[PDB]
Amino acid sequence: RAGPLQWLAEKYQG
Ligand SMILES: *CCCCC*
Repeated sequence: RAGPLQWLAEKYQG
């Protein structure tokens, strides 16, 4: 995970 943020953004929008 070269940027632990994208997955959180997806998670929030879900
Ligand atoms: C990075 C994913 C953002 C989707 C709303």
